[PDB]
Amino acid sequence: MTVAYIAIGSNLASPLEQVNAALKALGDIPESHILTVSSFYRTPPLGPQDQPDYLNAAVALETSLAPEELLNHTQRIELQQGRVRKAERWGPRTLDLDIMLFGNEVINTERLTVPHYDMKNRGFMLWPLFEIAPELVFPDGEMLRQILHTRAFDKLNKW
Ligand SMILES: Nc1ncnc2c1ncn2[C@@H]1O[C@H](COP(=O)(O)CP(=O)(O)OP(=O)(O)O)[C@@H](O)[C@H]1O
Ligand SMILES: N#Cc1ccc(CSc2nc3c(=O)[nH]c(N)nc3[nH]2)c(F)c1
Ligand SMILES: [Ca+2]
Ligand SMILES: [Ca+2]
Ligand SMILES: [Ca+2]
Ligand SMILES: [Ca+2]
Ligand SMILES: [Cl-]
Ligand SMILES: [Cl-]
Repeated sequence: MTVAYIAIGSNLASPLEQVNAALKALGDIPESHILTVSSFYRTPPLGPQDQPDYLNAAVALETSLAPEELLNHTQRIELQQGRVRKAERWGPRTLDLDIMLFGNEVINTERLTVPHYDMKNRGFMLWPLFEIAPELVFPDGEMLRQILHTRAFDKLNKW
């Protein structure tokens, strides 16, 4: 088994409902168990700002799936919760499940890049992660606590 850390976002179609439904679906992933769920945070949108605020959260998922098999399931869950691809870059969505980390693994396949390429720059990923995994060390040895101590991130508010 490995512990994967999954970021959750939603800003459409009742985010609290979407995220609660997603937690139920994440539990139903085979070869996998949720270990820890963060608080839910209400975050202003980064990138395009002409969209509703996000509900962001993080989950620790123990799994024996292959990394791309986990991606298969997270993509399925997003699609089954009505995620629709629009042309605009970084538009709003009913559900977004980003695989932040997959153990200590560095993965670079056609479909999957882990660690998530920008997570170390995103408070809405790092703060819920720290809530559930304060002792976390990245594959490159960087400590989560040190990033959050040293770098300026805006304070997050709970949902
Ligand atoms: N760590 C990861 N977690 C989830 N999907 C990933 C991934 N690494 C690569 N992908 C790929 O990312 C593709 C595009 O996903 P999108 O959800 O449209 C990007 P986004 O989440 O809106 O932006 P972001 O990656 O800047 O957070 C997926 O189809 C998937 O194949
Ligand atoms: N500068 C910036 C910047 C640009 C694009 C993205 C990726 S699109 C996106 N996803 C979320 C989310 O989950 N939460 C919140 N708050 N804002 C979001 N924006 C980004 F993150 C930051
Ligand atoms: Ca827009
Ligand atoms: Ca994302
Ligand atoms: Ca995504
Ligand atoms: Ca190739
Ligand atoms: Cl959507
Ligand atoms: Cl890393």
